[PDB]
Amino acid sequence: GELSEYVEVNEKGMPKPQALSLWNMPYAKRRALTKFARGVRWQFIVLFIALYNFKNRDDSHLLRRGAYN
Amino acid sequence: SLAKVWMYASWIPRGIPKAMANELSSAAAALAHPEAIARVAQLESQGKNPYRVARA
Amino acid sequence: MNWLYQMIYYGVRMWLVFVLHSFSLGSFGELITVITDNNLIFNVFYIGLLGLGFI
Amino acid sequence: VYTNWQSSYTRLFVSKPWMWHPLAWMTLSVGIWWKFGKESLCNERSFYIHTHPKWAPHKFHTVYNWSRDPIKWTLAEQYASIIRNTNTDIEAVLKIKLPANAN
Amino acid sequence: EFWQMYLACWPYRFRNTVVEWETCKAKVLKGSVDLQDIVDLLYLLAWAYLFWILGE
Amino acid sequence: NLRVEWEKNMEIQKKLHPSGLWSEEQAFAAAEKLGRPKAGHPMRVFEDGYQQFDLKPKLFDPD
Amino acid sequence: AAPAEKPDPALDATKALPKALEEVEFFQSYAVRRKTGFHLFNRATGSPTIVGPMFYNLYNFVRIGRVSKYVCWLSLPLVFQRMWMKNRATGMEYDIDLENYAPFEAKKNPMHGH
Amino acid sequence: APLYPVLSQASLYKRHFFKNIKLFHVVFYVGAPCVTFGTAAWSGSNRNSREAIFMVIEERHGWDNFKKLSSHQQGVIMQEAAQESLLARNKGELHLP
Amino acid sequence: SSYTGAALAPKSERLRLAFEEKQKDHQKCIEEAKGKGLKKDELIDACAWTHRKTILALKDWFAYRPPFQDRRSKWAEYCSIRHDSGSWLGWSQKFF
Ligand SMILES: CCCCCCCCCCCCO[C@@H]1O[C@H](CO)[C@@H](O[C@H]2O[C@H](CO)[C@@H](O)[C@H](O)[C@H]2O)[C@H](O)[C@H]1O
Ligand SMILES: COCCOCCOCCOc1ccc(C(C)(C)CC(C)(C)C)cc1
Ligand SMILES: COCCOCCOCCOc1ccc(C(C)(C)CC(C)(C)C)cc1
Ligand SMILES: COCCOCCOCCOc1ccc(C(C)(C)CC(C)(C)C)cc1
Ligand SMILES: COCCOCCOCCOc1ccc(C(C)(C)CC(C)(C)C)cc1
Ligand SMILES: COCCOCCOCCOc1ccc(C(C)(C)CC(C)(C)C)cc1
Ligand SMILES: COCCOCCOCCOc1ccc(C(C)(C)CC(C)(C)C)cc1
Repeated sequence: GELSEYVEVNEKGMPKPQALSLWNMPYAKRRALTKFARGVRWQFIVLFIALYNFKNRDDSHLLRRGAYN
Repeated sequence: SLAKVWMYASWIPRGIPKAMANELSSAAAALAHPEAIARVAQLESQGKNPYRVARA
Repeated sequence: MNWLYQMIYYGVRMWLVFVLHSFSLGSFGELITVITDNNLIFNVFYIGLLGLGFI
Repeated sequence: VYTNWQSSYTRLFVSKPWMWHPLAWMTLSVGIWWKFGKESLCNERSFYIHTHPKWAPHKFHTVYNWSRDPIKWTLAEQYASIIRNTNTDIEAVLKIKLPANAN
Repeated sequence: EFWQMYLACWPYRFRNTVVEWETCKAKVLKGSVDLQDIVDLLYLLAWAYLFWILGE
Repeated sequence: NLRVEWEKNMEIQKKLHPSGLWSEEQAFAAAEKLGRPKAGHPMRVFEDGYQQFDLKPKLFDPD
Repeated sequence: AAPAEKPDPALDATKALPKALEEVEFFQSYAVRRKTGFHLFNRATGSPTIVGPMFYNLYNFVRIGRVSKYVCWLSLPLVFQRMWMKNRATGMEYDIDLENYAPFEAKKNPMHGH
Repeated sequence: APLYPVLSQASLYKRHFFKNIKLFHVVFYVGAPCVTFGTAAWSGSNRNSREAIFMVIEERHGWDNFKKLSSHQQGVIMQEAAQESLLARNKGELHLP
Repeated sequence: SSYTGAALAPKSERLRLAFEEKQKDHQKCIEEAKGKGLKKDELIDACAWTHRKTILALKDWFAYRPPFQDRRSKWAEYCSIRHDSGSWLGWSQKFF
């Protein structure tokens, strides 16, 4: 089994742990971790790559025109 | 012995035509009419060469 | 997507199989013909007319 | 007794996806050629790649004969036929002086 | 008829090649070689020389 | 053996091209002898649509 | 989910190998031959060959054909054509100038491209 | 009193000749001429020896001059070219790339 | 050595120089055909190749419009990205 975006539930309405249990920590810590998490992983990686390439973008075509003189 | 040496020396020469020879023999046994084969056996029993007889 | 991957993979596999096996077989045949053409004692139907072909 | 098998090919085609499959196959193959193989291989600007020994080995049963250049003279005959049908002046193109996108 | 006998005669010929070879060997070693044997061997050598030229 | 010996003896003294290789000097001399055109380089790599699928193309440069 | 289907014998594999062996047995049944006119050159050891004793079957099947047994031999003269032309070419005398100017399938000929 | 266009016995006898074919009756009967006179044996040998022959000719003699010669000398040079190609002295006598 | 970088001349200048080169290659064919003493109908069969090459270079030059200056193109230049300032939808404008 171990399907994607799938999770089983026990009698208490709680998710059963497939690999790792993280329901021992208090609600405050979980809310701190998950308040900023989303249902998206690779888009943030592509965005960080784009931001790195934007910080490191080339501006020679502006140098040729004289915008840095 | 010397006979074994001659065998292992003449194996490769002796066996080059054996395939075609066996092929022709078997194709004769198959395609040829059995009456002709029986006549060949008869003539060979009579001491004659049936190939020369056929040619004649 | 893995359906597409498997389709491409097995198409390429069949192509490679046919091409490479035909080429290898023909290459061995041509090498044998080179060995026998230079040695006409062997340039004979040494296995047989139908035996090799049937096999 | 009525059957589309013997009385209507259209309703038979509509009622059977396994009759739609070959048509979709055909359309997809032609679209693939149109998008990818058309301009890269079949266009006159992209037809000399058939002379390449790596990407088109023995498309002419041999290595391409460049001293002969069959492509050049075939297409030149055809362009000449176009020019004669259109009655265009050969030397009119040489009287042109294109400007430059200054600044 | 000749085609059928030509086919049917191939086994006889391939069988008697070895027989004639062994008898020739025995006659040459024993020395019991006669006039008809000499004539047959000369005919043999003539045809063999012709086929030697042909193979050349 | 006769053929290959003659061919080797001619390859050694440069009267014949080596096995599998087109030699320039012998070909030019044979062209001068037969009065034929010399072997040129008729290919055109910079023709439209020849090295488009080439990852490492060749650059045009008037020498 | 829990359909409880009984085993289907048609989905088993207990007939393919028997059927193939039946076909092979039908093939080998045509290898039966009479003692008269039998000859097979064995190896120098005296042991039989492989292809030798399985030529009668093949040619007994060739006997039963209708078109191939009269057509498939017409490609065989071509073998002797090659046998003869190869020997003609092994020692053919040629002009040195044309071989140096126009060598056949030689490498580094710019007129070819490389 | 059949209301349909009853087909004669002889017409069925003739159609049976056409629809009583088996697979092998097509496969082998059409494969024998095909395998013999096909891209493998005869047509292939002919049409692929021609390419090498005329390559050799146009490299050595020229196609126009070859066209100007007689059919006999044409055949002579063609046979010489066929021998040169079958030999493949430059490929180490091997018809491989 | 070598380097993967920007084109030397602009697209407009590149196409212009290509057309001029094909103009030269066509003029040479025409002058040679005139030296050989060919008529118009023979000159066509001679230099139709270079004529078509010149015409294709001219087509390339005419098809390419150099870009117009505006705020979006300048912002893309600052961002150093290939951007069309005539599209409200991007890749989907092809279908709308
Ligand atoms: C926890 C503290 C850690 C301390 C270490 C911090 C290190 C942070 C990384 C600094 C590295 C900056 O890396 C450097 O960035 C500059 C821009 O900033 C890039 O430069 C880029 O921007 C310039 C600015 O116009 C362009 O002209 C240029 O063409 C382009 O390459 C360099 O190619 C890269 O080498
Ligand atoms: C073209 O034909 C020329 C034939 O030449 C034959 C030469 O003569 C050879 C005769 O040699 C022999 C050998 C043996 C014998 C013996 C001793 C065995 C006697 C015999 C034949 C009466 C049994 C006789 C003659
Ligand atoms: C098994 O042995 C059978 C007989 O073998 C005898 C071999 O004799 C050697 C003959 O040598 C030659 C070689 C060539 C020739 C030529 C080329 C002169 C013959 C010719 C002109 C008829 C072709 C003649 C004799
Ligand atoms: C190791 O390989 C084992 C794989 O086994 C393959 C089994 O397939 C056998 C197929 O061969 C045939 C062909 C025809 C037939 C019959 C006789 C049933 C054909 C028919 C219907 C014309 C009578 C039966 C078996
Ligand atoms: C469609 O499936 C049929 C394919 O079957 C092909 C079988 O090919 C093998 C037949 O070849 C042989 C092998 C051995 C034999 C005989 C030599 C059985 C052995 C014998 C006669 C000495 C007992 C005959 C023919
Ligand atoms: C290799 O073969 C190529 C040519 O073969 C031609 C075979 O033609 C045979 C035609 O078969 C017949 C024979 C008779 C008939 C008729 C109608 C005359 C028979 C009849 C009168 C009994 C109904 C019809 C078809
Ligand atoms: C190892 O197997 C080798 C044998 O393969 C030979 C390939 O033969 C090609 C097709 O041969 C046929 C011909 C007819 C048939 C039958 C007789 C079953 C055809 C049918 C179903 C129409 C009666 C089956 C196969």
